[PDB]
Amino acid sequence: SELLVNTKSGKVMGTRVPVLSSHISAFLGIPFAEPPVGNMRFRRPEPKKPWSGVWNASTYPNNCQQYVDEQFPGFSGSEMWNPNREMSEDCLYLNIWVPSPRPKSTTVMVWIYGGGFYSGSSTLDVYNGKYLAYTEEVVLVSLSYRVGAFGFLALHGSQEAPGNVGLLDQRMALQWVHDNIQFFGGDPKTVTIFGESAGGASVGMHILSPGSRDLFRRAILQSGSPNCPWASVSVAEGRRRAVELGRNLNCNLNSDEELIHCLREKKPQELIDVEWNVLPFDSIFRFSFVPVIDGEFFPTSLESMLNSGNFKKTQILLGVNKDEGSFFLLYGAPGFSKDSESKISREDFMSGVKLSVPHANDLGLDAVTLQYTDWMDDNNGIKNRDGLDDIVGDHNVICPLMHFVNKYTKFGNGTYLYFFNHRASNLVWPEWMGVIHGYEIEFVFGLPLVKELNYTAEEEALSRRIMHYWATFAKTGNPNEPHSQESKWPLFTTKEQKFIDLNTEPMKVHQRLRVQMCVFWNQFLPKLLNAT
Amino acid sequence: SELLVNTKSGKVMGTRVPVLSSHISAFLGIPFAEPPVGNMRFRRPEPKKPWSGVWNASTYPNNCQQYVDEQFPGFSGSEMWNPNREMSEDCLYLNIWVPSPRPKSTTVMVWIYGGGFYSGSSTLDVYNGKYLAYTEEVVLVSLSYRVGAFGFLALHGSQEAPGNVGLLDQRMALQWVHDNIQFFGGDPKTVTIFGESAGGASVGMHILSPGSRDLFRRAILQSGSPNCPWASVSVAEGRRRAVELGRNLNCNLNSDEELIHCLREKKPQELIDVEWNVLPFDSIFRFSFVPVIDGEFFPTSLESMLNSGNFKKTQILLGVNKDEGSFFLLYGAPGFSKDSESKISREDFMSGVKLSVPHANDLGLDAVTLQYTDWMDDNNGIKNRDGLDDIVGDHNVICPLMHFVNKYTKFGNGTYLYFFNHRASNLVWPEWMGVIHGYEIEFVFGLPLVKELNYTAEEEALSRRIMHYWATFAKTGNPNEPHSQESKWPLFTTKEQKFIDLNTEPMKVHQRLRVQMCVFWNQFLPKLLNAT
Ligand SMILES: ONCc1nc(CCCCNc2c3c(nc4ccc(Cl)cc24)CCCC3)ccc1O
Ligand SMILES: ONCc1nc(CCCCNc2c3c(nc4ccc(Cl)cc24)CCCC3)ccc1O
Ligand SMILES: *[C@@H]1O[C@H](CO)[C@@H](O)[C@H](O)[C@H]1NC(C)=O
Ligand SMILES: *[C@@H]1O[C@H](CO)[C@@H](O)[C@H](O)[C@H]1NC(C)=O
Ligand SMILES: *[C@@H]1O[C@H](CO)[C@@H](O)[C@H](O)[C@H]1NC(C)=O
Ligand SMILES: *[C@@H]1O[C@H](CO)[C@@H](O)[C@H](O)[C@H]1NC(C)=O
Ligand SMILES: [Cl-]
Repeated sequence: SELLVNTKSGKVMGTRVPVLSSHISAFLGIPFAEPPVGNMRFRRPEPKKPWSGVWNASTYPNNCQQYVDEQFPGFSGSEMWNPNREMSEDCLYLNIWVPSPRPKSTTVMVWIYGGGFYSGSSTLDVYNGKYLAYTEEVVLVSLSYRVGAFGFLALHGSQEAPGNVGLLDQRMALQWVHDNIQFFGGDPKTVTIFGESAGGASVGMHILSPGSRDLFRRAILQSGSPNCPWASVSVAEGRRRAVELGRNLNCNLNSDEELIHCLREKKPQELIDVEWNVLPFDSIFRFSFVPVIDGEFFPTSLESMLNSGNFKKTQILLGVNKDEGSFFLLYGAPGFSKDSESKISREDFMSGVKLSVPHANDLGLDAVTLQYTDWMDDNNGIKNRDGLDDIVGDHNVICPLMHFVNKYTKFGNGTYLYFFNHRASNLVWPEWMGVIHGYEIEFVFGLPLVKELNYTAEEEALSRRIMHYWATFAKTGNPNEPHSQESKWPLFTTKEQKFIDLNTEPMKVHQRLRVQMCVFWNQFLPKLLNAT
Repeated sequence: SELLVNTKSGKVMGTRVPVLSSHISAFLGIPFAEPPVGNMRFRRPEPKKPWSGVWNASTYPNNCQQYVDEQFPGFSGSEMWNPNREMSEDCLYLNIWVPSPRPKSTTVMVWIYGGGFYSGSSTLDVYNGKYLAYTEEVVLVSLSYRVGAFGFLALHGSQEAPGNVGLLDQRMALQWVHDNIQFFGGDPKTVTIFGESAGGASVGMHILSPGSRDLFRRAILQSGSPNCPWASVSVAEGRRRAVELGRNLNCNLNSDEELIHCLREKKPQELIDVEWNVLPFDSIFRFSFVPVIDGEFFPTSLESMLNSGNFKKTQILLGVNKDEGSFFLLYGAPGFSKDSESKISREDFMSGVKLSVPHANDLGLDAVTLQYTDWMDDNNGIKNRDGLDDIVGDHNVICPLMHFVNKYTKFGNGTYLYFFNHRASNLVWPEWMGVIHGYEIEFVFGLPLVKELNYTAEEEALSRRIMHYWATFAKTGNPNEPHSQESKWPLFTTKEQKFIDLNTEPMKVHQRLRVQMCVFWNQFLPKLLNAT
């Protein structure tokens, strides 16, 4: 049949889901690794052993064990990113949408969720892939990987807890796509991985990792990049939090073997319930267990691999939102509220600044501070709040990404930069928060295109042509069509550094995104902190 | 007789000079100290021994031995600043302009010329006092003092050459006014010292120095401050420069007594011809022999005195011109030409900042560089040259002065702060230089009132109300005439820190003069340089 597909590990039976006026096929909850439980917690995935009979793949799988944001109970804006199914350690499954009728050898887009490496689900309504697969005639996969200590606890040296097993999870799913997408009419040669935030850092790290480079063709990165300050740790600091996690749970601490055996007997939510107590600073936009630079998944430092060009050469498409930081100030920084305008007394501004650059010394704090205040109007509660919003956005996403897009372009074969800044009309958060981190994703996944979600006609259009940009990029490596009258989105080149606005107005090209603050962030303050 | 006056040191006979279709009496080249010649070179002045007979005081006196600028031979724009009389170590003479008829007891303003403490004459055309004494009915005095090595060679411990003796020439002239001004109808209880650049710095340092506090009433400072980075040095630097001068002339360098011996046998121009070989770095806006923070004239460091309030509490009148640095880049930094727009390429721009901040470590260099660079336009010749202008303007005048005006206002009895930014219509220099360092002086001294000098009628008005500001402040301690119709120059207060624009247009009030750059130059960069 059409809804029956026979992979190299077993048969699976999908379901005919409707999407706008029509229907397509979906195969949800497909196993791709052996469940990682018991003795297998903190270890590299093992490929799912083959099954007999037909795997019922008609409902979403479980979500992985993860922290559950309860700051705003009932609030859709925060609830929409929480797990929506049961949470098991048995969670390494993927989902495929196939256009109906099944095409032969078509482009494949693998989605990779983010969530700071501490949270995120393959099964959220925002990652519902039926719209984009259908409208742009692509095969859409969305994978899953372990998060928090489950995915990234790291005792380098031990093979029982090496670290980066979450990235190894998503490489196994990619290797599953490589061997089975052809049985869904996916072309294993036209595979595009794409991810947001942690998921975008992840995309970046596969571009860098020699063990992952052959499992895909191209890459999209949204508001995330492999070199972000929150996105990695040294083995030493990785070890330290691993060890202190043992200390919170009154574990034996002499050797990794004893430590891990102690940590493997704890119920999963005992781990989640102390996961934040291992961070070295009072901070915003930092997460406890993240990828390690161990030397195996990452040959050397990310900077050196960028400099030597020791990475995958292909075309990348990538960009950032306008207000990356507003979400993280609302959760961790004083003076900000969901229900107020959040003007910020200057005293809170300093508290906010020291939170945003936890690692800086005093002199660097002053540099960050002088760099972002209007000294004709320092007690202006708005300019301070926008002040902080730009600090955490520029520090944690934008300037890290731009450093990556300049480094990569010296060696890549194509680069398209975007700047998404569309305040949705139906959005739930207050206006001060602007274009929220993560809220480009609705347009990528075509959610403006169903009329029951009450979007304006414009955001629909903008969603349809972002999907086309993404899809066309995934097919041809160029988001523009060759006929297509208007309006070509220019290559990003080392000398001219062009990019485009994603929003409801006619597209405009710009040069040097945030060059001024990014010189501060990528060259100067690094220099200040090294020498002081 | 009106032109014959009996002072405490002897009888003086003056001259009846015409002025603007009237006349007044001037007393020129009046001695106030013993000539500091032979064994008196480098030593503290001694009060002029009383003479017999009548001193023919109708001609200007000699100028001090000083460097002479030959960069543009014949060009009035620079020869305006060079000595216009013969030069001699016998140069310590003041000049008096008395209204006619003689006042009974009227205000006295004492001009203190600048010239980087290396140059300057009381007898320049632009310091002709007849116009302002005539127009605002004040007793105008114009003093002199040794400059460069003659005025500030500094070997602490040695009382044959202590340092600061150029400033002591000033104070001896100041006490001469104290004791004798009453005989010209001046009031020693209403004396206003005022000077420009090196002069303004000096005016500044008499309000610090205890031996000076009681020799005047008020203080006007123009484009100069005691705390200027070029305005002083330590004993250690002052001695090493004294010693390096001896090295440049084959002097005996074992003791000071032999050192100073050797130096007083050298002919004055032999000191001038090597003067500059002694600076520590290839720089701009720095000068060889300047005041020393010795512990006698200056009891402690300038900052401690500013913080502790250890200075004289009075009313000050001070301010700056719009483009203090343009003159100094024309003479010292690559790519500036007098006959060009001096569009600055970027490689010359950073030669510029290095020359501009000679004491900066490299980390300080990038700090300065990124704060004056439009990184969407780094090869914009204009903005680079405009940029470099601001750097040396802000670093050497603007921001030091604002530091002083805020430090002082915490303790004085009235601050009035100005921003001169009128480009004189008949200016000989090219327009890229703007409101050049030193060219408010023509308006202070009323030259636009001379018709043959071809100033615009609007320039005449600005000169007239500038001298009134100056003169009205010199008597009342306040620029304005109370309960009069003209718009009113507001006090500078610690909280609102207001100031006004001097120019042909109706008066504007502004707030915080160049705070953002000044926060950099006054709080952050100094902090950056302490650390390693
Ligand atoms: O901001 N400080 C705290 C803070 N408490 C809460 C309260 C609810 C769960 C607490 N869980 C967390 C803890 C800490 N940091 C966290 C950062 C982001 C997030 Cl979502 C949870 C964190 C550091 C160590 C203590 C726990 C919510 C947000 C929040 O930020
Ligand atoms: O920077 N302007 C002018 C400038 N002229 C020259 C030569 C022309 C006049 C000589 N006298 C000078 C010397 C030195 N530095 C000076 C700085 C400012 C002034 Cl006025 C005169 C200076 C450095 C050591 C050598 C002599 C050389 C370098 C230079 O920079
Ligand atoms: C597949 O699983 C769904 C989920 O409960 C169930 O409703 C459906 O009947 C199952 N189909 C078969 C053929 O087992
Ligand atoms: C990509 O590579 C091909 C062949 O290696 C080359 O001709 C083309 O110019 C490259 N394009 C870019 C944008 O790097
Ligand atoms: C003073 O000097 C001037 C300048 O030469 C001269 O004209 C005048 O007659 C002199 N007066 C006396 C009394 O010597
Ligand atoms: C100056 O001092 C007097 C008393 O000494 C005081 O009444 C007055 O307010 C002060 N003026 C200023 C401008 O500080
Ligand atoms: Cl200009």
